[PDB]
Amino acid sequence: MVNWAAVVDDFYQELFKAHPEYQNKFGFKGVALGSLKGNAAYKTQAGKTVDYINAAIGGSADAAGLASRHKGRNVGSAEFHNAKACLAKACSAHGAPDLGFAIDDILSHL
Ligand code: HEM
Repeated sequence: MVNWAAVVDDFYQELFKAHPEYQNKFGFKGVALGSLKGNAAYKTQAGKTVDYINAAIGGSADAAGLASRHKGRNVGSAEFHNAKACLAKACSAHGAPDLGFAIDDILSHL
């Protein structure tokens, strides 16, 4: 199966490399990027992001709900447009399908 866990790991590396300040909103704030896999808060978050991708692909994803929850953290359209770029890089690096369509679904509610 597509190794979405590996894609998500690469996604967060790209996201926080380009926008380190985004990391301050998570429970793993301040942790060196190269050590995230050893951080408990990160393990949980990465698992949820993987779950969301599989839900988007599987058809059960609540894009409206995820958008609203991100708005609830002052994360909106600009951040998700930036995320689209990082996730595209991460997917391509693993020979996985691009997930732009899934991000666009979220963006449609932002
Ligand atoms: C591909 C883009 C993204 C996906 C698929 C995604 C997915 C998710 C998911 C599934 C959750 C858990 C929601 C829940 O528990 O109900 C979450 C939480 C969160 N997301 Fe994202 N996200 C994305 C982009 C971003 C970006 C760019 C930021 C920038 C700050 C961000 C900030 C957060 C924060 C702060 C939380 C809450 C974490 C916590 O509870 O400690 N997300 N995201």
